[PDB]
Formats: sequence, C-alpha cells, structure tokens
Amino acid sequence: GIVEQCCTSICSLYQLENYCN
Amino acid sequence: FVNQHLCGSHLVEALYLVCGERGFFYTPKT
Repeated sequence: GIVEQCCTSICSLYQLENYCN
Repeated sequence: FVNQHLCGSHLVEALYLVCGERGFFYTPKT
C-alpha cells in the first residue's frame, strides 16, 4: 500500500484515488 | 493537494467512494 494520511506529506485526494484506480 | 482540515473523516469517506471497497488498506487493527 501507500502513505499520506491526515496531511502529513501532500494531503491529496488524487493520491487517495491511487488506492483502486 | 488541497488546503482544508482533512484528517481521517474525509480521507475515509473519499477513499471508500473511489475504491468501492475493493482490496485497499486502512482497517485499524488494534
């Protein structure tokens, strides 16, 4: 899996897309 | 990248709205 959470690195939503797409 | 107060509530509702509950991670095992 990948990292990012709460707004620790680049608080992105496009990054949350990486989860399935 | 946004400038809001996104600390879990929204990263959860958002990741789940995009995945459709297909093989992703963040299932707090305590």
